[PDB]
Parts: sequence; C-alpha cells; structure tokens
Amino acid sequence: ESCMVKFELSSSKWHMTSPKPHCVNTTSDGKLKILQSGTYLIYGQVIPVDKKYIKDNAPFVVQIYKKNDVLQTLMNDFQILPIGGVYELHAGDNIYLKFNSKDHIQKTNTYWGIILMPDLPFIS
Amino acid sequence: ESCMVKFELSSSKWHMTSPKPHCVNTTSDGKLKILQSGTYLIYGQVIPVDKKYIKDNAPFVVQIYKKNDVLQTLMNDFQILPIGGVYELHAGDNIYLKFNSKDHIQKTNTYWGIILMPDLPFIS
Amino acid sequence: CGPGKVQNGSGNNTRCCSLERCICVTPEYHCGDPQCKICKHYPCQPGQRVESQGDIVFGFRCVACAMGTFSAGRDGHCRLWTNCSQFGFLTMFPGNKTHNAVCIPEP
Amino acid sequence: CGPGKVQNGSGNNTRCCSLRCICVTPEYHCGDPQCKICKHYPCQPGQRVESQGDIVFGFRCVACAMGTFSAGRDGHCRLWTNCSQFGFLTMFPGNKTHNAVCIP
Ligand SMILES: *[C@@H]1O[C@H](CO)[C@@H](O[C@@H]2O[C@H](CO)[C@@H](O)[C@H](O)[C@H]2NC(C)=O)[C@H](O)[C@H]1NC(C)=O
Ligand SMILES: *[C@@H]1O[C@H](CO)[C@@H](O)[C@H](O)[C@H]1NC(C)=O
Ligand SMILES: *[C@@H]1O[C@H](CO)[C@@H](O)[C@H](O)[C@H]1NC(C)=O
Ligand SMILES: *[C@@H]1O[C@H](CO)[C@@H](O)[C@H](O)[C@H]1NC(C)=O
Repeated sequence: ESCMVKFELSSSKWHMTSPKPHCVNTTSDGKLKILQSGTYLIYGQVIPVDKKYIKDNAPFVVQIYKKNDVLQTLMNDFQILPIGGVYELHAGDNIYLKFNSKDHIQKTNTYWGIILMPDLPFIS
Repeated sequence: ESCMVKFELSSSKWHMTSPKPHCVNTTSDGKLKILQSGTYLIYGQVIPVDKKYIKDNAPFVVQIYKKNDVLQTLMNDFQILPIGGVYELHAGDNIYLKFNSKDHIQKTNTYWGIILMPDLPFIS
Repeated sequence: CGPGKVQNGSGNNTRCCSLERCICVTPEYHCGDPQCKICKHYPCQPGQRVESQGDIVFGFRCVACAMGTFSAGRDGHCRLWTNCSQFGFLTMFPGNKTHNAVCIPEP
Repeated sequence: CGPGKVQNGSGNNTRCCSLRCICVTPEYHCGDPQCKICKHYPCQPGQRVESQGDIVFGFRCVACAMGTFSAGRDGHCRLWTNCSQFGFLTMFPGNKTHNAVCIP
C-alpha cells in the first residue's frame, strides 16, 4: 500500500503512514533499512545554516549512500538544496546521509524520506 | 487511490498510474495543472550538459513556479540537480519550470513530477 | 536621473527605467536580471561591451565593442562614434575602439 | 613512491597509500578522506594544511605545531632532526620556520 516514511530532523522522529511500514524498518538516528525491493523515491530538503554562522571553511556537500557505495553527491554554496530521485533498489539496502560537517545544518525545517512507487503503465 | 505522474524529457510523455489522474490535468509542454487540493511532493532530477559543451556564460539555474509566483530557485556548477520538496497547494495552480538556457539541459535522464502525499499520522 | 526615465534603486543598484527595460547607471554596474531587480558588478576594459546571456539570471563576458562604435571606459557600454560629417564638422582623427573620434575645430 | 607503500594515481594525483594515502606532489593534498583525488592548497613556511571535512575537505592553513617545522609552501609538518641521535650536536636548535643544523 502507501508507505511514506518521513523523517524530521528537529524532532528526530520518523513520521510514518503505517505502524510498521511494509517497505521500511526505520531507525531513530535518521538511517533506515529497506524491507521490500522495488522502485523508490528519496525526497527531502536540506536547509543549511547562514554563511555568517559557519566556522570552518569546509565546503557544503550532501551525499546519499546506498549500503557503502555512493548514490548521490550534491553541493551548493550554502543555499536550500533538495535531495533524492527515483531509484530501483533490492531488499536490505541502507539509505542514509553523510555530510562533511554536521555543524553547518539547520535542524529546523530539514527533512528526508522515501516513498514506494506505484506502477506507471499509462502514458499521455 | 494513488495519483502519481512523471514527465520525461526524452519521451516528452507523462508516465502515470491512471489514464486521467484525478489530482492533475497535465500539459504536454512539461507543465502541470493540479485539480485536487492537499499535500504534494515535487520531485525529479535535472541533468545538465558537460561544461565543455556549454556555449554562453549564463549560470545553471532552475526555477519552479506557483501560478506566476516563484516557488523554488536552484543552481549548481553544472552537475546533477534534484528539485522539489513537500508543498501543499489548492485547486487550479500552475506548476512548471523555467531555466536560464534550455541549451544547458541534457534531455536524457532528466525527469520531474508530482505525487499526492498520503498523510503520515504515525511517528517513530 | 533621466529625461524619459524615472529613478529606481539606490546606491549602486540605481537604475533609470524607461517606456520597462532599465540601465544601471553606476559605473561598471549592470542589470543582473531581465527586470533589472538588482545591479551586479562586472567591469570590463576599453573597446568592450557587456553581453548578458540568461533568461532568469544573467551570465557575463567582456565581449569587444561592435565596429562603428567605441568605449573608452571600464563600464562596458558601446557609445556611438561622432559622425561630424553628417553632424556639422569635419574629423581630424578617425577614431578606434579604445577612443572616440576627434573633429577639427577651425572650420 | 615507496617500497612498502602503495602508489596510486599519476602526475598531480600521485600519492602513497598504505595497506592514509598522502599526496606526494608538493603543495598538493588529499581532497577527500579516502584521498581519491589530490587538490591544490599551498601554504607558507611554518604552516601545515589542516583539512576539516568528512566527505570533501576544506582547507585551513594553520601554523606549525611545536616541535616541528615547515620551510616550504607544501604545508607539511616534518619533525625536527635530532642531530644527537644521528651522530652530531646541534648548532642552531630550530623553530617553526627552520629545521636544526648539525655540526660535523
Ligand atoms: C587609436 O589607438 C591609438 C593607440 O596608440 C591611439 O592613437 C592616438 O593618436 C596619437 C597620434 O599622435 C597617439 O600618439 C596617441 O596614442 C593617441 N592620441 C591620444 C590623444 O590619446 C588612440 O588610442 C586611438 N586614436 C583615436 C583617434 O581613437
Ligand atoms: C486540461 O488541459 C488542456 C490543455 O490543452 C485544456 O484544454 C483542458 O481544458 C484542461 N481540462 C480541464 C478540465 O480544464
Ligand atoms: C554596493 O552597495 C551596498 C549597499 O547596499 C554596499 O554594501 C556595497 O559595498 C556596494 N558595493 C559593491 C557591492 O561593490
Ligand atoms: C629559526 O631559526 C633560524 C636559524 O637561526 C633563524 O634564521 C630564523 O630566524 C628562526 N626563525 C624563527 C621564527 O625563530
């Protein structure tokens, strides 16, 4: 059915559509583990801190990892960036986020999640 | 009872769950006209051409519009660009994309679309 | 700020719109948006205009000034040559891109 | 590069990996923690190159720690040469800018 497993960063709580979703067995730290294989949609916006607030001159980078190999590698000059995309996956896949410095992110208004893909056999 | 569409650049055709989705009345331009009010999720990747195939000094910028009002404004140094985020709108709002130069855009592996968000009431 | 214009913006974002296209008048500043919502800073050299490619946000390059015109400043605007012959005088120096033509004073 | 260490990359991407790859081209440093690529961030004498970041490095050109030195732009804190354990005494002890000299 419908498994959208959103994760707010402020509350560190996985807002879910179902008690124990069919497609995901989530974790509290923001990581997750794929249950059912198929097509998915990683989504979410990542709000960075203002350029004034940053300490280190480390660049703004947001990556997405499937298991241990890299899936997505995004970077902009400290502006609002959305993440994700359509990706077909197998079962038991780790989907998490690694960014170079956890110090330069806005915990408020930052979210990420994954959705199962209903089949798309119609075209117009 | 799901409502999901996706426009591809290569096919220039929308791939849908249903022939006439209740939530939208798509334009083959690539724009879309929502019909159902509620929570949506704009998604999709925008893959540009290599920085050697470029022509003008115009920077890579991708915008998203609500009617005629701007909704999103993204930019990177000509690499993969995921777009969108969670947004709640109402019946009859114009959603489309404006670029800086359409010659920046590589048609292969570039897509976007919106899905009606099944509400997530649970938490974890 | 201009006869057929009205003043818009302050400081370096100053611009005088007409008709609705505008021109940043602070030197070496140019419209960054098609509606010139903000003025940006991109100086050039003599004999060079400032082309601005883009449909939402402009990119810049110091393209040279077209033939028949000139530009003796870093602002990057092709001001037109003075054709004294059609205007009333003769010309001592014909002029090039870096400098303006000169006209002879005695006649 | 070295007999008991691993050569990877060529030209400016040259580095010596172990079984902590270290870019050997001067004033070139690892850009990623895995040192997949070597980047260019020169320093001045008496300075090393700190690299904060967990996926892509940013570079601060911090001064040399006490007990070390660096007399070049490469930005690497090489350890002082203790002439005493090598065979000589030390004429000038050495500082951040300069390494000690040995008296034969
Ligand atoms: C054309 O470019 C030349 C570049 O040297 C300049 O030539 C002018 O003409 C006199 C001739 O005696 C030169 O000695 C000077 O360098 C220039 N005169 C002045 C007053 O600057 C000049 O930049 C350009 N000339 C014109 C007429 O545009
Ligand atoms: C759907 O969009 C098309 C675009 O050509 C338009 O002609 C049509 O009227 C729209 N449908 C409705 C119900 O407005
Ligand atoms: C332009 O004006 C702003 C004031 O809005 C000022 O801070 C700045 O120094 C000026 N010069 C620039 C941006 O080169
Ligand atoms: C370091 O020692 C050398 C050797 O005498 C000397 O010339 C140089 O000035 C010293 N620099 C500092 C900062 O002490």
